[PDB]
Amino acid sequence: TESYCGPCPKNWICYKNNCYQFFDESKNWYESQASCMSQNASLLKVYSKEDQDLLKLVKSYHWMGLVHIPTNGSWQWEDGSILSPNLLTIIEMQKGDCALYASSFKGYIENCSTPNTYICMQRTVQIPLTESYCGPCPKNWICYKNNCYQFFDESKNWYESQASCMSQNASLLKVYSKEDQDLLKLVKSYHWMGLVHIPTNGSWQWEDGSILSPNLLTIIEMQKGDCALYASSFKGYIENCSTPNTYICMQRT
Amino acid sequence: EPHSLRYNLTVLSWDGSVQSGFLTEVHLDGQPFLRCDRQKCRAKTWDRETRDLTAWGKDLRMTLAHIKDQKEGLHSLQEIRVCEIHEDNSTRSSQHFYYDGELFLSQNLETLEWTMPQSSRAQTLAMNVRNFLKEDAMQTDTHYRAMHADCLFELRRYLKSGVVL
Ligand SMILES: *[C@@H]1O[C@H](CO)[C@@H](O[C@@H]2O[C@H](CO)[C@@H](O)[C@H](O)[C@H]2NC(C)=O)[C@H](O)[C@H]1NC(C)=O
Ligand SMILES: *[C@@H]1O[C@H](CO)[C@@H](O[C@@H]2O[C@H](CO)[C@@H](O)[C@H](O)[C@H]2NC(C)=O)[C@H](O)[C@H]1NC(C)=O
Ligand SMILES: *[C@@H]1O[C@H](CO)[C@@H](O)[C@H](O)[C@H]1NC(C)=O
Ligand SMILES: *[C@@H]1O[C@H](CO)[C@@H](O)[C@H](O)[C@H]1NC(C)=O
Ligand SMILES: *[C@@H]1O[C@H](CO)[C@@H](O)[C@H](O)[C@H]1NC(C)=O
Ligand SMILES: *[C@@H]1O[C@H](CO)[C@@H](O)[C@H](O)[C@H]1NC(C)=O
Repeated sequence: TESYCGPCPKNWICYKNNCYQFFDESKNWYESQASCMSQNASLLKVYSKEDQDLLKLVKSYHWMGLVHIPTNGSWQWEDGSILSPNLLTIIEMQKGDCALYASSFKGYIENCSTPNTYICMQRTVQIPLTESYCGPCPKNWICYKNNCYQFFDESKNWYESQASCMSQNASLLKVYSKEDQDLLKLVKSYHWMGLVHIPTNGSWQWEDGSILSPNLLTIIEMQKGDCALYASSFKGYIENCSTPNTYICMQRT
Repeated sequence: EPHSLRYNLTVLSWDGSVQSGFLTEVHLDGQPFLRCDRQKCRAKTWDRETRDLTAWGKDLRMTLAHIKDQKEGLHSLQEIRVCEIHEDNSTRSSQHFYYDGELFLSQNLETLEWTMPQSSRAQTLAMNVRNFLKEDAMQTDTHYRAMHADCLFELRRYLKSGVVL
């Protein structure tokens, strides 16, 4: 394909004609909606599992654009749009008229005045053409700061996951920069990446030869083996290469 | 007749090396209900329960990896999650951790308070796990209120869909 992901604000995640940004400052719902509005956008609208499957991989709980009407007793989006079925599971956590998004397309009912982190989302068409385009990526891949990512839920061993990424002219995840790949902070669970142990030298190196830079990953022993799973807060859990796990591909440099 | 729902996720490690598989034992109103592993759930189609329990099992594997024990050989971390619905519409719920079969850490999910054990040997296990859950896993109260809500949501789903008949 080699498509430029369409008009988005600078350093936003662009996926399938939709821009996204995750705000780690915890604000209440009203403050959070204002914050998205002040950036010419609004809170997360969830309209399709297919076009927004990036949201399957998100860690933790975040304010969403969904609101409850006392009179109706129905749930609607900030702009008045109806909540379609076959999208969200609304769960009764707290008494309140707002909802937190969480992965597996869940929505927890929360008190609107409780501080939480939040997700802004704006469509590519509603951002003007004089703005940031994310660098060349394949059609249906997540573009963030010109690097391209896709998350594969069909679980395979390390070697098969390499071949899988190879078949799409890509390689397994390579962490090279906490700044440029800070998106990886919000990934949930663990996933195969391209980091391999050389047993003789006792060293760690990437698929393409590159040696692991210092102060980039924390490596923990879990299962004895010569391969590493990525997990959140830049961790690298040592796992047996033959153990089937999920994986992350990325377009190479 | 309080209706109850109880999950029992178990992970194992040999000589520090945490095994890839894990077994889940679910009890519904006291009676056995589901016996899962990573691959599938069997009733003693369950695709939602497989997806949910596997994600939990992965997280518990990482937890055990942060419990660096001197004792060699077999070690087991088990996390229990239980909730109830009484006749008067009030709820009970809790999260419990067993290491080698011995209870070392509990949380009342109604109040989000932790119960620490008596011996300082057991307190060492507890503060290891709590350090992991707070710093590495990065779990706020929200996580635990969601955990509470998830257990009650499933119990009400299993009652409403007619799985006690
Ligand atoms: C109660 O629910 C109705 C729908 O049953 C809501 O109607 C929506 O109104 C907004 C106004 O901006 C429109 O954008 C939507 O198109 C309407 N919904 C539908 C499905 O057409 C109504 O907003 C709710 N009541 C109040 C007082 O807000
Ligand atoms: C969690 O489930 C495991 C099995 O899935 C239980 O382990 C069994 O415990 C009994 C004794 O209570 C033994 O007779 C069995 O041989 C054990 N089986 C295995 C595979 O270890 C365990 O009791 C459950 N944990 C809790 C806290 O109830
Ligand atoms: C802001 O949002 C509006 C639609 O709500 C859109 O027309 C406009 O192009 C956006 N950007 C700017 C810079 O106004
Ligand atoms: C949310 O909390 C506030 C106090 O912090 C309370 O006044 C309000 O009624 C709560 N909302 C509910 C119960 O819907
Ligand atoms: C360590 O050994 C491996 C395997 O022979 C070799 O490829 C590598 O260049 C060696 N030296 C390093 C990583 O400094
Ligand atoms: C009992 O509680 C549930 C959920 O907390 C609620 O749906 C139901 O309306 C309550 N029953 C009565 C009689 O109020």
